[PDB]
Amino acid sequence: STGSATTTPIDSLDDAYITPVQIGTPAQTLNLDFDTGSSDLWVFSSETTASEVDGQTIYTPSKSTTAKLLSGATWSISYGDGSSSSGDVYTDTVSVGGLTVTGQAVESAKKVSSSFTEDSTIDGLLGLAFSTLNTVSPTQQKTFFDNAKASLDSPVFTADLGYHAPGTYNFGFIDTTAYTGSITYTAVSTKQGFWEWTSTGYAVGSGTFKSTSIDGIADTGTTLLYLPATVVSAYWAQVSGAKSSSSVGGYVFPCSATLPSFTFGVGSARIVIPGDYIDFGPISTGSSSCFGGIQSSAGIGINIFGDVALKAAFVVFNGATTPTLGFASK
Ligand SMILES: CC[C@](C)(CN)N1CCOCC1
Ligand SMILES: CC[C@](C)(CN)N1CCOCC1
Repeated sequence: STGSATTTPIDSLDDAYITPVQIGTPAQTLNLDFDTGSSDLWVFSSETTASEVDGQTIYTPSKSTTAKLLSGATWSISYGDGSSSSGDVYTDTVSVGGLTVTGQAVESAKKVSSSFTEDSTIDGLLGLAFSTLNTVSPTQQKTFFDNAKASLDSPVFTADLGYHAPGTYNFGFIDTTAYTGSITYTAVSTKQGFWEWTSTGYAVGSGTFKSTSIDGIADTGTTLLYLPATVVSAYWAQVSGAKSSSSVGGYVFPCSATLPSFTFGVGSARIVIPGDYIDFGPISTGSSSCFGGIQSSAGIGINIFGDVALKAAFVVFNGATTPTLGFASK
């Protein structure tokens, strides 16, 4: 089997991407944030505290003839931005772009933090990291990918995120028309439950490539690119007027600037992030100070190749017995 679904930026800054997902019988279609940095499939639901729902589409298990309460199972997640959610668990039929999994754990939110409530466009998350990070207790549950894997033509999914445009998540096959050149594969460590890999270095604009190992995770659920302070300083040093602002919480730059590209290494290959991808617009409405798309990971404990980086590439998440990551230009 295979599946193919279009993923769409939620706003004009590509803050996140939503992908339609069919849950239950008859289908209830929710727009989920596919997140390769977490491993829970959780949704706004009929059980969510009413005051904590603000425009989201909800999953109503009682209207699904295939939904079954997973007795005694609860979940609770606290992401790395203070946001959180928790609730109970059903198993139900879940389909993505024509690919169907029966008995998928669907985590129904009883509570969500304000940061999720405010995102009216995101009806939940579909985690695509390793199932070892799944928060369901007392019996940990598998991701959609993990459940689908054996049935797939090939045990892979790919992320093809667009810049200010729709893109594609494919399951079970590589679309060889969706990228240029070849795919460079690189080793993955699953020890932290992430798609964790090591970049071979970077360049700023037309500058010389610096060979240096940078460990990090491929995370479709993070907006920006978080890298070591040395790397980030080197980048923003090339932008007149750029500075790290403690009050804003990162590097800012004059909105009138044209940004340099940023290149990262994948083995001997190179992925170029165009400068425009690194512009996340005014810090507040009407401001001429703009927020940078490359930020320091110093306060995080891990480097994160989020959407800023990933949308510059065609990315293969290879779930073979020994997982690997593939990157191609596009
Ligand atoms: C998780 C909440 C958060 C960070 C903030 N409301 N969203 C912002 C929009 O893009 C998805 C993530
Ligand atoms: C991801 C960047 C983010 C959170 C997008 N809403 N902002 C931060 C503040 O300056 C403008 C950009």
